[PDB]
Amino acid sequence: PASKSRSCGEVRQIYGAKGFSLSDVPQAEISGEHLRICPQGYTCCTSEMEENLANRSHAELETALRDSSRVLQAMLATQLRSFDDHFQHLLNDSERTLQATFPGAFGELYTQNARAFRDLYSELRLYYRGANLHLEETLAEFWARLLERLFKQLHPQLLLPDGKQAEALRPFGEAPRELRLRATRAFVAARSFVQGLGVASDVVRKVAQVPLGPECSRAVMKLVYCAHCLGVPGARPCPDYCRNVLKGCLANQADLDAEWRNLLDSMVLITDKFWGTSGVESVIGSVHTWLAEAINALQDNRDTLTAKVPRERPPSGTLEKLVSEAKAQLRDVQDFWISLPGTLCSEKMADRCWNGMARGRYLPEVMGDGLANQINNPEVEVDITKPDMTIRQQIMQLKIMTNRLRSAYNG
Ligand SMILES: *[C@@H]1O[C@H](CO)[C@@H](O)[C@H](O)[C@H]1NC(C)=O
Ligand SMILES: [Ca+2]
Ligand SMILES: [Ca+2]
Repeated sequence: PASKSRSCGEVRQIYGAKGFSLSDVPQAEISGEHLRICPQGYTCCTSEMEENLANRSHAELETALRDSSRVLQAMLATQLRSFDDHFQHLLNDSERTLQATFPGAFGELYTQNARAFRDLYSELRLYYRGANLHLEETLAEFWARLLERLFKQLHPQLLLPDGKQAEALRPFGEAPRELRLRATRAFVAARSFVQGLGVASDVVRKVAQVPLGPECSRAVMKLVYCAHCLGVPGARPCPDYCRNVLKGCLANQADLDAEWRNLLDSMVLITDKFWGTSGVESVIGSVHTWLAEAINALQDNRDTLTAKVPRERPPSGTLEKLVSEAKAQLRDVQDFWISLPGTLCSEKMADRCWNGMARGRYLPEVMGDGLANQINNPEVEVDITKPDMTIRQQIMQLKIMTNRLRSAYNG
């Protein structure tokens, strides 16, 4: 009802098509005494209308927010499933390849020590799943016992009761060391990465449940439907206006920025540790190759030991493609918590525009990101001394996981 008409027709139709009584709409433009939210002036909105539209806009913002969150959560979840499943498959496939090829290559050497290898793979598996062990001692034990058994089997003629320190003549060659280093780096790398994906996923899932405040509700009502109430339903909110409003509403969520970026940075970094620097494939799916090399070494050092007294890394593999895609997706969503207002405004709510008093230009500067930066926010009045607890706990989770990944990166 501008341009020389006070008829509330369009406000009536819009308010009605939104599932509210058409009877509640005043026939013509009335006095605005009653308005709790919209600036007091001549309006087509009654109390019931204002409240209803407030509820509507609030619910709409909620829907948008949880939709975006749902997208992000879906992405992280699919990433998690993909990487976990692929690491497990690499290990399992290594084991199957060993079981299938070793009897031909080594015969009784392998077949009478199969449980040793199976046990080693089970230990590696437990180690990946997070059970608290480490490979140095486990592999050391493995190689000790394996050397014992293999030496016994090589020499049925001599009965050998017990303490063979002839080792570190390196009967198995360099393979035990290579396996030690590579497995130590790669498996904790993989585990920490997967753990990081899990943590990010849980953080998003939990943050999504943080409710919008009353201040935010009123500011959003003012942002969206106060244009309708003040006689300009065709008017749409100014981008910077919308952005200040949402920055006011989503300050707590925006406080996750620093630690989210830290976590995602360390997660991008840790993927490098999946491989070595020598142009060799990942040990996570090629343990059997090093085992086989160790056994070959032992065989061709059988005489010498007796003393009584790794295929090149493919240009592209599954893991590498997965890592590229993952790094793309993670670099893409590192800005999430502060990009929320911009994207939510750009997509849905937001060239002469509604500044919240009237149609026109919106002067005020866009606020910075984060709770503290909203102390002066003109559109939303936010108390900065009252942070949300859920957000804080999630930030702690991000801190912890990040530390885990930095340590994992170092070792
Ligand atoms: C790897 O093998 C274990 C042991 O049977 C199994 O539980 C797990 O589902 C397998 N993972 C795969 C096939 O991705
Ligand atoms: Ca982005
Ligand atoms: Ca203030």
